[PDB]
Amino acid sequence: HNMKAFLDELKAENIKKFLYNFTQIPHLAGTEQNFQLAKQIQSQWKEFGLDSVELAHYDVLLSYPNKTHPNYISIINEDGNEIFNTSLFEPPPPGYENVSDIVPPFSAFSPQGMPEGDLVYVNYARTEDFFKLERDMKINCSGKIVIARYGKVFRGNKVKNAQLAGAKGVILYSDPADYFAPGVKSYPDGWNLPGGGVQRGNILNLNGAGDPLTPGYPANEYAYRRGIAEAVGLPSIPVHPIGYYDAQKLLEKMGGSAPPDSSWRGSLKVPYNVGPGFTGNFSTQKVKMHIHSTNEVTRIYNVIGTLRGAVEPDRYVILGGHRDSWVFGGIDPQSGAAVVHEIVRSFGTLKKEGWRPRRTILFASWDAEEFGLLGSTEWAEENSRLLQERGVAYINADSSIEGNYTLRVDCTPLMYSLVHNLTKELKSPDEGFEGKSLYESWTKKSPSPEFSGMPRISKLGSGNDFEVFFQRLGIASGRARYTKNNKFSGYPLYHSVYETYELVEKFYDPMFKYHLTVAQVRGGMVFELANSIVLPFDCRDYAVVLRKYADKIYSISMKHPQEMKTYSVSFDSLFSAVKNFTEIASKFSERLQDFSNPIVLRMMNDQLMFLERAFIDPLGLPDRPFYRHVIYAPSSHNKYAGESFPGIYDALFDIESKVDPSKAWGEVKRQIYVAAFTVQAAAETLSEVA
Amino acid sequence: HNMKAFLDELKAENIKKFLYNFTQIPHLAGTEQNFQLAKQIQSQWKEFGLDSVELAHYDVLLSYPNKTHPNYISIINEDGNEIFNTSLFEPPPPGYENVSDIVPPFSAFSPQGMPEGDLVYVNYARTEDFFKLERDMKINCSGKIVIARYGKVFRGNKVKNAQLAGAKGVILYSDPADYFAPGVKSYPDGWNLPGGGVQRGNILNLNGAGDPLTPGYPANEYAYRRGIAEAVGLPSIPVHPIGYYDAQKLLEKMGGSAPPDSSWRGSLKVPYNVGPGFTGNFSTQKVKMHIHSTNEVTRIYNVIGTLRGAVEPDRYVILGGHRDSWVFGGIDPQSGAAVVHEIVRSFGTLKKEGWRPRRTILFASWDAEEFGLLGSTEWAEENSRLLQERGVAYINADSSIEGNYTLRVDCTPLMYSLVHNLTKELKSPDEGFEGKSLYESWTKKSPSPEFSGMPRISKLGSGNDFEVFFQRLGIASGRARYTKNNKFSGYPLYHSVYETYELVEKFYDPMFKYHLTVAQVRGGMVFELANSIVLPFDCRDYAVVLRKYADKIYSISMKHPQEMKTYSVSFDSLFSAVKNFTEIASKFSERLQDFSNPIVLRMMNDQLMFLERAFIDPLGLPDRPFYRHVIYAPSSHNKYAGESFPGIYDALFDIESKVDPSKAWGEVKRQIYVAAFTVQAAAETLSEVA
Ligand SMILES: *[C@@H]1O[C@H](CO)[C@@H](O[C@@H]2O[C@H](CO)[C@@H](O[C@@H]3O[C@H](CO)[C@@H](O)[C@H](O[C@H]4O[C@H](CO)[C@@H](O)[C@H](O)[C@@H]4O)[C@@H]3O)[C@H](O)[C@H]2NC(C)=O)[C@H](O)[C@H]1NC(C)=O
Ligand SMILES: *[C@@H]1O[C@H](CO)[C@@H](O[C@@H]2O[C@H](CO)[C@@H](O[C@@H]3O[C@H](CO)[C@@H](O)[C@H](O[C@H]4O[C@H](CO)[C@@H](O)[C@H](O)[C@@H]4O)[C@@H]3O)[C@H](O)[C@H]2NC(C)=O)[C@H](O)[C@H]1NC(C)=O
Ligand SMILES: *[C@@H]1O[C@H](CO)[C@@H](O[C@@H]2O[C@H](CO)[C@@H](O)[C@H](O)[C@H]2NC(C)=O)[C@H](O)[C@H]1NC(C)=O
Ligand SMILES: *[C@@H]1O[C@H](CO)[C@@H](O[C@@H]2O[C@H](CO)[C@@H](O)[C@H](O)[C@H]2NC(C)=O)[C@H](O)[C@H]1NC(C)=O
Ligand SMILES: *[C@@H]1O[C@H](CO)[C@@H](O[C@@H]2O[C@H](CO)[C@@H](O)[C@H](O)[C@H]2NC(C)=O)[C@H](O)[C@H]1NC(C)=O
Ligand SMILES: *[C@@H]1O[C@H](CO)[C@@H](O[C@@H]2O[C@H](CO)[C@@H](O)[C@H](O)[C@H]2NC(C)=O)[C@H](O)[C@H]1NC(C)=O
Ligand SMILES: *[C@@H]1O[C@H](CO)[C@@H](O[C@@H]2O[C@H](CO)[C@@H](O)[C@H](O)[C@H]2NC(C)=O)[C@H](O)[C@H]1NC(C)=O
Ligand SMILES: *[C@@H]1O[C@H](CO)[C@@H](O[C@@H]2O[C@H](CO)[C@@H](O)[C@H](O)[C@H]2NC(C)=O)[C@H](O)[C@H]1NC(C)=O
Ligand SMILES: *[C@@H]1O[C@H](CO)[C@@H](O)[C@H](O)[C@H]1NC(C)=O
Ligand SMILES: *[C@@H]1O[C@H](CO)[C@@H](O)[C@H](O)[C@H]1NC(C)=O
Ligand SMILES: *[C@@H]1O[C@H](CO)[C@@H](O)[C@H](O)[C@H]1NC(C)=O
Ligand SMILES: *[C@@H]1O[C@H](CO)[C@@H](O)[C@H](O)[C@H]1NC(C)=O
Ligand SMILES: *[C@@H]1O[C@H](CO)[C@@H](O)[C@H](O)[C@H]1NC(C)=O
Ligand SMILES: *[C@@H]1O[C@H](CO)[C@@H](O)[C@H](O)[C@H]1NC(C)=O
Ligand SMILES: O=C(O)CC[C@H](CP(=O)(O)O)C(=O)O
Ligand SMILES: O=C(O)CC[C@H](CP(=O)(O)O)C(=O)O
Ligand SMILES: [Ca+2]
Ligand SMILES: [Ca+2]
Ligand SMILES: [Cl-]
Ligand SMILES: [Cl-]
Ligand SMILES: [Zn+2]
Ligand SMILES: [Zn+2]
Ligand SMILES: [Zn+2]
Ligand SMILES: [Zn+2]
Repeated sequence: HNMKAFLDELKAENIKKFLYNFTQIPHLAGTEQNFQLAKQIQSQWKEFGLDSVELAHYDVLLSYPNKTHPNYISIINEDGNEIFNTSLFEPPPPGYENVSDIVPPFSAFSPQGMPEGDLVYVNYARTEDFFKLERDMKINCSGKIVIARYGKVFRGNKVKNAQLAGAKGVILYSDPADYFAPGVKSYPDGWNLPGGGVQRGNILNLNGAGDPLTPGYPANEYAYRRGIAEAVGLPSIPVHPIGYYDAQKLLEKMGGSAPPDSSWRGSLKVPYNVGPGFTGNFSTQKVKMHIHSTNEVTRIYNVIGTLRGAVEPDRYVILGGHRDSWVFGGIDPQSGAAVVHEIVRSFGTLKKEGWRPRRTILFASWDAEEFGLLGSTEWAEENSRLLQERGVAYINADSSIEGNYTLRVDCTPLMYSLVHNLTKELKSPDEGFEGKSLYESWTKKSPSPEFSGMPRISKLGSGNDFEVFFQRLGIASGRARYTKNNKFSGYPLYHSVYETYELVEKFYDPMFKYHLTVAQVRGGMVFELANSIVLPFDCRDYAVVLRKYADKIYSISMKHPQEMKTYSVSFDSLFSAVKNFTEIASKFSERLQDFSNPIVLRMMNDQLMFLERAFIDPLGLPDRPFYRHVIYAPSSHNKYAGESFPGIYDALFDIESKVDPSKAWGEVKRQIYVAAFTVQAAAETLSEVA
Repeated sequence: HNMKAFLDELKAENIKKFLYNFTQIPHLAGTEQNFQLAKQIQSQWKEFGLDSVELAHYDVLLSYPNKTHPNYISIINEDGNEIFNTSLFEPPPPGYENVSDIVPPFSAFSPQGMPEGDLVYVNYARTEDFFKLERDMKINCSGKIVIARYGKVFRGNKVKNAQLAGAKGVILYSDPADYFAPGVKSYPDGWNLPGGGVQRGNILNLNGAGDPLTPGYPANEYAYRRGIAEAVGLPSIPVHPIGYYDAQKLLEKMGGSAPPDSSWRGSLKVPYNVGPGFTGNFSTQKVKMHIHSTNEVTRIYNVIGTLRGAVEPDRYVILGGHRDSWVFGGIDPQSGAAVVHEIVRSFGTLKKEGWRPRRTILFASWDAEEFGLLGSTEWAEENSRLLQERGVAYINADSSIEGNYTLRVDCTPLMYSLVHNLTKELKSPDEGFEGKSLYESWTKKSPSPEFSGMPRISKLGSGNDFEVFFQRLGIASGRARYTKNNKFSGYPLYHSVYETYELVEKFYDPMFKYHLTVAQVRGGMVFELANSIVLPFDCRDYAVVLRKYADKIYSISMKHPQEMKTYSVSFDSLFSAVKNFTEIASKFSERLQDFSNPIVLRMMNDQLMFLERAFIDPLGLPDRPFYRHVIYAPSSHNKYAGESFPGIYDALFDIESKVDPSKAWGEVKRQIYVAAFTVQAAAETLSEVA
């Protein structure tokens, strides 16, 4: 009963069976079908061997189209005739066409409205696209309808950016440049997005809050709710997504200025003129949106399974991923959920033979992840005192595949050594690496930009259920999946009705060998975290990255040498703290090596568990109280991306444009002090205790 | 080497020697004399046997009079002649008269100014005194100078109340009604306040922030400081304290309305007319203040001694009290500091014989307590991550005596059983209880209002160095001292130049037997907390008080039955949570009794240590982010008093006067939900862990 026993028990054939079982009907959050699947998983996890399996339910704000009053966009002529209408539904894939309850494309949490106006094209609607338009091209978006292509950043960041530019509506569309790979056919005959395909998705800006109505507290039976006008994160302008057939019709008539450069041109046979409005002949036509979706408080259900630890039952290692999908969820999330189900089955097989892990393992099937990480966040709000005093680590398990090229890992530096060591022990599933390790294929295909013979491991931001555990509570977190060779844009059929079981079985992973490889990485990590006598964290790896992040933020500031002189902006404290951390971590690692004494063992493992916790500031980041980690936060310009020393980064961002430089540079210095203090305080938790 | 060995080593004669040694010269915070005493204590604690003894220094905002431009108040006639001036210094006591560096009476952190105007007399300047004046007597304080007597509430609350009433200055004075006990002589021939005596003290409203310039972060070498205009807690109007000879001169000419009732009359031979202004003949005379004190960033020094634990060195039991005094500090704080010094000596004697406590004991001599708990708060800000994951308990040690009548204990319910059990083992020092226990004398002289044959134990608010540990960080805290038979007003010579060694030795405790009794209670508590195998906390005692506090807050709300019907205000969730807590605590106590297993032992002791921690809300109380405990906070009307369910209490306070009842009652319901949620979450930390 060791790790090898556990890993050998995992089977590709079982992952395939579960994936098929989870993807026959839609499992939209708050629907009866999704509740039924929750009850099924609860049942099976009990049969598989877990000690306890419970549903934790909450009542949260969700959003749905109006079934009898469809959302659509028109071009309207000078007499108010709607001369072109976008589609009311995606053409269903073969053999489905008669499935009911497929939600039509919509942007969850869009307000209602029927705005009409002239279009402006804003590329990906990134912060820098809006700077280009407004500062360089001197185009004003105020009172316009903006059209933006999906890709590059989280869609909620686009809508926030459009709102602050003064837009009165936003139309999001999938351009073939970003969602149609050359030389591959459209679904059902390949994995590309057809012109009628549309990406669903929420457009909230919650900044970690969870349910819009109950920030800070679980949305239980007696919860006090904010009124809709005070809810967190809701957009103030209507938003709707469309496919590229419809986009072509809206973009083909565009006039005004030419695109400022080629990085603004997608692959449609149109000019990609920025506008505002249509060319001379159509100058009197307008665009009109019709959005009628409603927000409603709805019950959601998480399944929480416990396997009690034999030695340290009050230390929790958590494996979690979501169960709700926009439609069938063939990749997102069921390729992850199927992997979690097979991991639970394997741990339960060991348990039935009398084994128990050293620490407690909790398994979670989260609900309403697609509506803003609601299920994981509410549960973590409810259980925050247990998690912050007992939580060892959180390993996420959303989509296992988004390509079939190589491994993609994002995690805390504390898990770098664990990931390197485990992947060296695992077989590569890749063509041309038979008999080689996963570490070898991964390092070859995704080399570290910094180091020779090491793979890339990225930072954690947000955009998945680890967010509350890592950014709010400071629990060491990690994720691993197979990916493509567009990092933040999604695979072509992302959030479309075409993301089905057949997509996966025919085009992504017919032998389920990439799924199996991901189950071995996720399950391998959980097993080591839950069973290793000393926690498998290496504090020296945090010291290395802290120096890199300090160099990088210093370099950004140093683009403004005159201001650093004028305002006496010194990074000396932060480098001093990083030096101290490096020195203390080196000595702690010696003791961890040099130290039969279980209280000594519980003391050193507590120092390792609470090291991530030490990077939490209880006052949070500026205007984002639920992002409390001082080293990492989700980028203010792109929730999906992690940013390092975020409080200093945001103080410096676009600082040359601030009207009161004294005040702006004062705030940079404040954030340097907070960062240096927190690094030093984290270092001190690794000193001898008395 | 048991508790009896420890307690028998403590000697009254040693406490007397230390008290004399600490009270020969003033030890004002930020002065050279106070730094010298810090170095002396550091030296002696090393000689006494501690493992390490360090100075932790910070640079914080302090306040001092201007030596060449004295503060005083005048009555000024219509030509601007100052016809009466208050005193520039207190007449020094016998044998001192030539001591230098006695700071004259002033209100620390008063702004500078020379306001002149008509006087209004506002009794104790409590919230209810201002309601009486403004609502019932229809007197307007706007643009007036207010005169208030000390007593009943913290002086900073008086100044806040005067500021919000629109006052342009505040004069505080000591009335013989509150500071002259009938039948006792004035100092030097008894313990009463003479007419030239004046009470110093700060008038800040920091709400737990610590140094006004660095809220949230330690005021270390690289700290970023707020500008004075954004500092926390500073009064916006001048303030000055005077004795009752001077007060009589200002009050004797008062006109306008008569006092509304006898509870507004002190013991001076004056009418106690409320004003505004003087009677007809003097109606053209005004009062003029002259305040010239300055705020300045100044270095302060805490001494921190460590006695490393033999079994659990990463669990900290902390005994702390302050060292800075306004003048000689014969009671406040040196009667406490002398007791701490003798406790350290006793623990060091055991240590030199080879003993070590089970857990780590930290001993602290805090600086700048008199200027707003600055030293303890800054240190706790620096070390917050260690304290919140390792802090077992904090026992405070300010003044050991404020009378000689009986024991006065304020603590968390988790320490009630510990205090009852220890005091039953200790000998009473009281006249007529020879051969009886301390428990017996204390229960007889201070009976519980609730229970038969039990002593009174009060709630913790603020006004001393335990505040950051308990209200911000949620570490179980307690305090114990001898007291009089005016609870919040101070003994007569409080903060005056007359509070000397001779005061104590002649009038309070000539045999040092009350000091010895307090050293046995404080030291006894530390010894049990640091040495008991199971932590000596009883969670069932928290369950009992929670029900009492729930009944009480319900009763306040029920004065408004029509509004509770209209707005559907239910306390059902809170009573349900209190019921659950009672049930879970009962079962946890059974397991703690029923459970050789040290990991099981470390698990249960962690549940006990983290139970106080579970009452912390990371979002804090409304507009008071550093008061985070949901069951207790310092009263918003009197920092010295604890308030239970403070978030609900403040939502209900004066609610009949709010202009938007819907909104006001909405906030009561929000606070009930937060309280019920936090009680339930604390209960869940005592459930089986997995
Ligand atoms: C990294 O770790 C090191 C410890 O290994 C730690 O060093 C500490 O640095 C502080 C700040 O530099 C030192 O503070 C000094 O302390 C002495 C007393 O020991 C004071 O006299 C000093 O104050 C004088 O000098 C200042 C600067 O010129 C003046 O501004 C001031 O008015 C005084 O004249 C000063 O406070 C401290 O002694 C060391 N501790 C050591 C060496 O053990 C460093 O701070 C750590 N880095 C971080 C970011 O925490
Ligand atoms: C004190 O401890 C007890 C547990 O011993 C705990 O009881 C829990 O109370 C909640 C709230 O009352 C119960 O929640 C119910 O759960 C069921 C499913 O189990 C739901 O069907 C219920 O919802 C229906 O009914 C509601 C009320 O009429 C409707 O508003 C709703 O729309 C649904 O129709 C409801 O959510 C929960 O089951 C129990 N758990 C038990 C008994 O084990 C209680 O909450 C604790 N107190 C506090 C303050 O936490
Ligand atoms: C997914 O698999 C589950 C579990 O095997 C299936 O649910 C079971 O269906 C059988 C036969 O209809 C019932 O007797 C059981 O009660 C169900 N078990 C449960 C819910 O635990 C389910 O039919 C499969 N779903 C699909 C779409 O194939
Ligand atoms: C776009 O859809 C709109 C709404 O369904 C169509 O306009 C409606 O047409 C019907 C039938 O002619 C009328 O009775 C409604 O009053 C119209 N409603 C409007 C203008 O809001 C429109 O015909 C469609 N356009 C195209 C090109 O198909
Ligand atoms: C990853 O594996 C390496 C190589 O085995 C581990 O480092 C060794 O650990 C042993 C056991 O303490 C030491 O005696 C060796 O000196 C280490 N070798 C080194 C550092 O080169 C490392 O601990 C593993 N990382 C984990 C488990 O997180
Ligand atoms: C308080 O007691 C201390 C310690 O006994 C005295 O300080 C010592 O004084 C002697 C003789 O002057 C010196 O040789 C030592 O170096 C001092 N020891 C220290 C500072 O640790 C101090 O004199 C006493 N103070 C008063 C006012 O009586
Ligand atoms: C109260 O004190 C003030 C200030 O010291 C006294 O007024 C000063 O008196 C001297 C000497 O006569 C003058 O030179 C100053 O110009 C006065 N300054 C003022 C009015 O601000 C005043 O005499 C004192 N009053 C009493 C009753 O002693
Ligand atoms: C205070 O003392 C009482 C009486 O000794 C302690 O309660 C007893 O504890 C023992 C040891 O577990 C039990 O077997 C008895 O049944 C308890 N007696 C009771 C509850 O009446 C109590 O634990 C002490 N409190 C402390 C140390 O916090
Ligand atoms: C959906 O369609 C129409 C819009 O007015 C009507 O049937 C109903 O009010 C709508 N339902 C809502 C608002 O949820
Ligand atoms: C953008 O246009 C709106 C239209 O009225 C106007 O209010 C706003 O000032 C304009 N901003 C700039 C910078 O041109
Ligand atoms: C899976 O791998 C093969 C090998 O390169 C490739 O042809 C296929 O397109 C890949 N699938 C996806 C969806 O990338
Ligand atoms: C103290 O007295 C006078 C007031 O102007 C002058 O000597 C000096 O400025 C003052 N010192 C201060 C402001 O600290
Ligand atoms: C109190 O007096 C001031 C004096 O101008 C005035 O501004 C204020 O409105 C008065 N308030 C009441 C309630 O009388
Ligand atoms: C100390 O105790 C005696 C006995 O009642 C009393 O006379 C004396 O006033 C007390 N001291 C104080 C300061 O209360
Ligand atoms: O709201 C979020 O933070 C992300 C939700 C969801 C994450 P997933 O698509 O499940 O990866 C999305 O990006 O639309
Ligand atoms: O600022 C405070 O919270 C209290 C300081 C001090 C407490 P102490 O007099 O030392 O009891 C006072 O009440 O003036
Ligand atoms: Ca919530
Ligand atoms: Ca501070
Ligand atoms: Cl993932
Ligand atoms: Cl005290
Ligand atoms: Zn997902
Ligand atoms: Zn998704
Ligand atoms: Zn004191
Ligand atoms: Zn004091």
